[PDB]
Amino acid sequence: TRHAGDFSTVSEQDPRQFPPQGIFFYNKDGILTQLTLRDAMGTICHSS
Amino acid sequence: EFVAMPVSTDLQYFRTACNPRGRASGMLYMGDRDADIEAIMFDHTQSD
Amino acid sequence: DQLLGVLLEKAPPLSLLSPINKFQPEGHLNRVARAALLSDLKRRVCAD
Amino acid sequence: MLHDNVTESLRRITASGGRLNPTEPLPIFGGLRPATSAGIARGQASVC
Repeated sequence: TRHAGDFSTVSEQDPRQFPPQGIFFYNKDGILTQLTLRDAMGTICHSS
Repeated sequence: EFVAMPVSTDLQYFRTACNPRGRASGMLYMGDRDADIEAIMFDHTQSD
Repeated sequence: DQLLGVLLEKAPPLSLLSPINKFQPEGHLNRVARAALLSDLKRRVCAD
Repeated sequence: MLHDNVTESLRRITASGGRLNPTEPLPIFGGLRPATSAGIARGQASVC
């Protein structure tokens, strides 16, 4: 970043250093739910 | 009234403000059948 | 005039419900459509 | 497939998630489908 005055978070466990394990989205009115495991479980172990 | 709940509260449930009578019931998710027995009223055997 | 309030008691809420029954020719919809219509009516009543 | 003792456990694990699955006798023949359960006012599910 050009400067630290725009957006700086003083947190040791910075989420930036961790790889993204999912996506964030708003369902209809904006229901914040991390619904990724249910639709990402699958099988992907026989056909492939 | 006093309600005992775990400390891991769900903000989505409060925001939706659905029926607090245990599991969801009532003539809101059906209507094409005459009777559907108590399995739709209170089953506690599958996902919510 | 109001001691015998049997005939002088009629307050049916229909101002916000007349279009929802005029639009539908028959109204024989599915459970999902009925639930969506009920939720929309509740939201309209709340935001009136 | 011959490891029945592990395939039964895998089937139980994948059925405990809450998605669609066949009946107990495992009807691999015919067009048997699981019974439709109740659903909240959120829309219609679809594959991904």
